[PDB]
Amino acid sequence: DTTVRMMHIETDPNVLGVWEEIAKDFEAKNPDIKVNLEFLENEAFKAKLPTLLQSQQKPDLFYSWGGGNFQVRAESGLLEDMEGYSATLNQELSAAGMNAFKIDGKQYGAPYMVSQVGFWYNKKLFKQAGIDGESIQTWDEFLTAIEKLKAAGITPIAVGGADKWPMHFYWSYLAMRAGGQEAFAAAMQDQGDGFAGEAFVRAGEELKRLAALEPFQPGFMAAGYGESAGLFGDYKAAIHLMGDWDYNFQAQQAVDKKGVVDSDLGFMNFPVLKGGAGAGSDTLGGINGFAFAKGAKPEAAKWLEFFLNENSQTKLAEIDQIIPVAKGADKGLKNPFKQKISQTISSAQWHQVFFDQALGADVGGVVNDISVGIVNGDVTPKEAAEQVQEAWEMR
Ligand SMILES: O[C@@H]1[C@@H](O)[C@H](O[C@@H]2[C@@H](O)[C@H](O[C@@H]3[C@@H](O)[C@H](O)OC[C@H]3O)OC[C@H]2O)OC[C@H]1O
Repeated sequence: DTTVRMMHIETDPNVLGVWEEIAKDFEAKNPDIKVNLEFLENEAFKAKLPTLLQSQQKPDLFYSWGGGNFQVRAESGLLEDMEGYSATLNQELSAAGMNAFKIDGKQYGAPYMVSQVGFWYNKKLFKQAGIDGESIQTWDEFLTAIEKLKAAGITPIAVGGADKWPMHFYWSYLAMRAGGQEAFAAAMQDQGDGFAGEAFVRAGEELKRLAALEPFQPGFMAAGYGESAGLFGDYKAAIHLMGDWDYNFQAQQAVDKKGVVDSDLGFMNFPVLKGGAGAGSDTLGGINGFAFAKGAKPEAAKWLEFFLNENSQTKLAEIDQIIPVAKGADKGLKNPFKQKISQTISSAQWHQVFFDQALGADVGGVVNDISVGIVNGDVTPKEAAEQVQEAWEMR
């Protein structure tokens, strides 16, 4: 007998019940392979992973956003090439998802889900304030909605400021809308002014403009994602900029365990910006998966083949958690919120990975720091953009 160890960040009880049913089924079909799921909370996982990967405590598999840390971990010899065990994975999963985890002919991981960040909103609170959420197409319209919400005495936005990344979604999206894919491409290459360019300065300027409306909950800087999601679920804030995993999370974090119910819930894409080079269809999100740590056993790929299979992924789409990567599992996307989000992801010409993840722990950490820093007045838009660029050039 051998044990496959998979480290993950999932907290949802319905997701874990599905994962455990899949593991139980796999263990019956593979009597010599056991599966151990190892939970570590998102923030703790990101901070502790570097130590874990250099140690004897490392698992076979661990959750991954791809992006910058994945590239450096692969180059540093911290991952295991499973190309010789990837045939079924390649047959059952999206080609793009598989390619996100492949480098230099080496398959270092496999995809689990794709996601979109957008504005979840409360239709009940919007109606109270006089706002038609389906009519918010522009950033100026969004800001007008913020003012209306404030006028009605409703906290406009819930944000998990303590964790930083929930605020970075604003800076990132504004940069995307101002500059388009081309400004971002130049910035990654450090061409011209790079990340210190006009679109990134504009992003901070517009973030500062939002912040000046005081749209967040009191104490937002001490709030993590869980608190922010709870506030939205408890009808105490009208808007939550977040990935699509929030649907189930806001319900779990609500005191009533239901949150904003479907009749009261809306979702909108990030709006467009006047004079911007970006399109409203461009999406921020990503392709998340599981990476193989150096030393991973072949049985880990056998587990992954089954865990990421069509039937498995169909269940996870049916419980409204993920937009799947397994071929055919999109049949599980019956919920209209998730069905629409899946079409946006598919139609997106630019599908950008979360900036913090695209840039790696250091430079992404700077983006996270400057997002809350702009809001708090620590740095100006210009200083913020310059910091990102300088850290990126050194990387
Ligand atoms: O760097 C962030 C990255 O941390 C973020 O990761 C999300 C993750 O938050 C989400 O998990 C939720 C848990 O945090 C929570 O404790 O329980 C509910 C979970 O849904 O899973 C999706 C990941 O992508 O993504 C955005 C990056 O900028």
